[PDB]
This record gives sequence, C-alpha cells and structure tokens, in this order.
Amino acid sequence: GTGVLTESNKKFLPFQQFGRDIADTTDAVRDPQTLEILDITPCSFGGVS
Amino acid sequence: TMSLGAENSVAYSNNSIAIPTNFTISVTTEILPVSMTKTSVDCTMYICG
Ligand SMILES: *[C@@H]1O[C@H](CO)[C@@H](O[C@@H]2O[C@H](CO)[C@@H](O)[C@H](O)[C@H]2NC(C)=O)[C@H](O)[C@H]1NC(C)=O
Ligand SMILES: *[C@@H]1O[C@H](CO)[C@@H](O[C@@H]2O[C@H](CO)[C@@H](O)[C@H](O)[C@H]2NC(C)=O)[C@H](O)[C@H]1NC(C)=O
Ligand SMILES: *[C@@H]1O[C@H](CO)[C@@H](O)[C@H](O)[C@H]1NC(C)=O
Ligand SMILES: *[C@@H]1O[C@H](CO)[C@@H](O)[C@H](O)[C@H]1NC(C)=O
Repeated sequence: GTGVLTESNKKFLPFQQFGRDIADTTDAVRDPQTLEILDITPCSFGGVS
Repeated sequence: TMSLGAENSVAYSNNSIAIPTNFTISVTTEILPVSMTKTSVDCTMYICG
C-alpha cells in the first residue's frame, strides 16, 4: 500500500494484528520487527480549480 | 382510534351576529430549509485506491 506511516497510540491487544476502518481497509498495522504499531494514511491529495 | 378533533358547534341563526370586543397579538414561528451541504467526490480515488 501507499501512504504515510506515523507513530500510533492505539493499544492493540497482544493477539491483535491489523486495524480496520469503516471501509474494512487496513488502517493500523503491526510491523514484523520491533513489534511496533503504525498508522496507514493516504498521502495528501485534493481537487484543483 | 385517533381523536379527529375537538368537537364543537356554532350557534347559527339568520338574524344574529357575533363581533369581537378585544384582540390578541400573536407571534408564530416557521422553519424552512434553504440549502444543504455542498459535496464533491473523486472518481478514481473512490473506485480505485
Ligand atoms: C349568544 O347567544 C346565543 C344564543 O342566545 C349563544 O348560543 C348558545 O350558546 C350556548 C353556550 O353554552 C350553547 O349551549 C347553545 O347551544 C347556543 N345556542 C344554540 C342555538 O346553539 C351564543 O353562545 C352567545 N354568544 C356567546 C359569545 O356566548
Ligand atoms: C383585552 O385583553 C387584554 C389581555 O387579555 C386585557 O388586558 C388585561 O386587563 C386586566 C384588567 O385591566 C389586567 O389585569 C391585565 O394585566 C391585562 N393584560 C395585559 C396583557 O395587559 C384587556 O383588558 C382586554 N380588553 C378589555 C376592553 O378588557
Ligand atoms: C530481528 O528483530 C528482532 C526485533 O528487535 C530482534 O530481536 C532480532 O535480534 C533481529 N534479528 C536480526 C537477525 O536482525
Ligand atoms: C329565519 O329562519 C326561520 C326558520 O328557521 C324563519 O321562520 C324566519 O322567518 C327566518 N328569519 C327571517 C328574518 O326571515
């Protein structure tokens, strides 16, 4: 996926792996190493007039 | 069964009239929507990811 990775304060339960938004797309994910918790947010975008 | 309205009967006769002797200044409200929230969508960002 493409996005920005930022530090997250979400308290995952030890067994929990993903984090899903309303649209069932991975919002918060756990990296295989360091067992860290991140946020996945789409890059800046918008309309042009 | 819903009460259709308060029952009433006005005394009608062909030589009698009723004329007010006092008045009452009344204020009433009325709410009307004018414009909703302007919205816009992005085609590819929604259909695709
Ligand atoms: C003016 O007089 C008429 C009759 O004298 C009144 O009409 C009657 O009003 C009473 C009120 O309790 C009713 O019970 C009667 O049925 C009415 N008469 C008829 C024939 O229906 C009238 O109400 C009077 N005006 C006012 C403002 O009270
Ligand atoms: C018309 O109605 C008004 C209000 O319903 C009357 O004014 C009232 O008069 C009494 C006695 O003079 C006072 O105690 C109230 O405080 C008044 N009310 C208000 C809101 O000022 C008035 O008297 C009526 N008209 C007539 C000719 O009696
Ligand atoms: C891989 O990462 C884990 C998490 O810190 C660490 O304990 C381990 O030593 C690392 N192993 C290698 C080969 O880098
Ligand atoms: C009013 O109607 C009655 C019948 O209900 C009638 O007798 C009377 O003449 C009428 N009034 C007038 C002024 O004609």
